[PDB]
Amino acid sequence: MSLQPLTAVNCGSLVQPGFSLLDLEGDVYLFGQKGWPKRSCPTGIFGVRIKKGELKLRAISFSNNSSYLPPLRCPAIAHFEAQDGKPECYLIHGGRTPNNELSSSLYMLSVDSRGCNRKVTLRCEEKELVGDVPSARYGHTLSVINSRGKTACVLFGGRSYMPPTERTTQNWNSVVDCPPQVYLIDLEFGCCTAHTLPELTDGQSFHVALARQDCVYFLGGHILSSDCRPSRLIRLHVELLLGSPVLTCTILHEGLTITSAIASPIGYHEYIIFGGYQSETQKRMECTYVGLDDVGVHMESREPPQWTSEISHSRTWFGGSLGKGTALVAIPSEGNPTPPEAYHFYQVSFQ
DNA sequence: GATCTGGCCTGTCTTACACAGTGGTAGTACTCCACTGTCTGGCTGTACAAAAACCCTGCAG
Ligand SMILES: [Ca+2]
Repeated sequence: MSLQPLTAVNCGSLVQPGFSLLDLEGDVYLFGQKGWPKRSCPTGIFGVRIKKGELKLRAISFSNNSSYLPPLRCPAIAHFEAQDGKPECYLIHGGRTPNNELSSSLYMLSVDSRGCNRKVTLRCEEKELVGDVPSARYGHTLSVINSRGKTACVLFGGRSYMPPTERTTQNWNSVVDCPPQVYLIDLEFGCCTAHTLPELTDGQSFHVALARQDCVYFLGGHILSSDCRPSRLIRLHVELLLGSPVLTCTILHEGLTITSAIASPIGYHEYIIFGGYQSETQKRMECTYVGLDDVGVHMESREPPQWTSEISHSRTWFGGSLGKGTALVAIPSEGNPTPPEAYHFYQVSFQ
């Protein structure tokens, strides 16, 4: 629980406030970049390295038989555990296009090989969605669950632009909470199913969810319709029966008022929720620790690593999970004139 | 310790971005001075005729 100011040696204008961090098979891969893929790296995905505070960003590449992806803005992420038939998978859907727009498409990502010089080759595959597909949305959450004993995907949350009939020029950029009906997805086949929940009467965004032993727990839960940040955690439990995937839900009395959190898994289930915003302008300073058992969530705090007055006074911030007690956060920087490297970086560590 | 190779640096070539706006100066194409004498067409006192659109009336249905 201590921070360290970094400096990106170069390439300090390709990161945008919304983006994703995926640690898979060693190195960390950043997804989502300001502007369309520059011809430096038509991949649109960067390898990251942290050497003596220096932030180094390398170019990556996919296969020939791989699909090429638009750099989604703030998609949903799922770390599908390494198993048959294809270990290990990263399921993404569906973010916002840098050409400002949504894609209800769903991508599956894996690693291919190495090096031959420690270089990393990747592979992307779209999936047609037999559904009952959820329309395009963003800020939602996708998760993986393993129920008796097969693997399925749970999709819930997020908002979207106006319904297409109500798409109004002067209400175009506005966005309303997508209706609260969860979606169950088999990775194969891409048969998507919709399901209703009589207790989840409202959509929500940016609520970091967690999955464990085919049981899902939603923390956070900021909502537009009521301007509320209901701390109350939401648990649900699914049993994958053929062909009725039975589903149940339940309210928890207490969770936490977190919005767009950064989740670092340190142990197999020792998680720390790092930061976000506790109120509409009041960012969350403190850290929080959650132990995740079949008993459930178990809550505690840690010491908040002292934020230098720069970040502690900065209006907004964000970051991602470098993983394993380590995470990255960024600060919108000022200047006269702008450097224009307007983002400082704090590498934060647990223990 | 020899070898190799992706990734990085230098140098390269290409597409953008401020330079308007303000005053003094000059050539130059377009317009009233005075002097003129003349003509048309509005003005004016009533009386005379000609159109116009209705309102009554009368015959007709
Ligand atoms: Ca210009």
